[PDB]
Amino acid sequence: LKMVKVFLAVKRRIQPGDKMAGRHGNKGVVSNVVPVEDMPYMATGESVDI
Amino acid sequence: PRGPQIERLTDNRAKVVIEPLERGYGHTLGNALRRVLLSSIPGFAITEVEIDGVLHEYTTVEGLQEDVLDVLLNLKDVAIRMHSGDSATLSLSKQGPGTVTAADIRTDHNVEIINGDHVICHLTKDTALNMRLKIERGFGYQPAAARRRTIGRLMLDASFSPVRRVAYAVEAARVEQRTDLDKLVIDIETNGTIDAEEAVRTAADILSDQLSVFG
Repeated sequence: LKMVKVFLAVKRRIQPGDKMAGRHGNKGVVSNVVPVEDMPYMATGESVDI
Repeated sequence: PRGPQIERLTDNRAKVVIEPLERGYGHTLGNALRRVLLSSIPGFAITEVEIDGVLHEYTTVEGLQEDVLDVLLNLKDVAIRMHSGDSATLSLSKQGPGTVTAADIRTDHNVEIINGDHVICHLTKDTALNMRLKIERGFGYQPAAARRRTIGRLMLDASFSPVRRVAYAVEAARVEQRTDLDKLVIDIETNGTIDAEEAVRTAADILSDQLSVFG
């Protein structure tokens, strides 16, 4: 008799346990989310993300 | 010991000079200062915005160009500096064609907008725009789900960081009645929010209250 459709929209965050690969063929899973103060950094001040 | 000096190469990026320090103090002092400056420094950011003519963050607003939610994403890059306050409501109003800058908002007496020439959106039709936003303060970084009934209010992630990158490097000083002294400088690039010397003072106060667990 009646049919309704409800559209949802969810923003998927990034979390440990998510598969992420590159273009050169290096597939893998993520490990941890480290704060930016505990990351390696160059002589200029740029902090390495990955 | 001697009080630190400061050189102003750029109005957005300064550097402090600390001298003199004994052998074994400069590396750990610069590392602890970088860790405190990049761990938790209190600042201001944006909060949930109450928009007048937009229901939720996925509609099509008339007159505004090419986005809805990316306006909310680009609104996070503004700098908020407040004096003796932790909650303030601001609202902007613009009509007609032309771009919408950060300096076109109606601010308070204590609330000052730094680098207000940043672009927000673009208006291509003769329409009105009233976005009532709030400003909250805290420490660290809190997402949108961890902080939180009106359907007209949209949530937004609060990521405040008054400094972007902090670098430091030691060098050799020159004192006559010794053999070597550790002189060091600290590069501090702030996002127009707080001064570098006041950031060093607040970081030293935070570390001094953190080192009071033993004494």
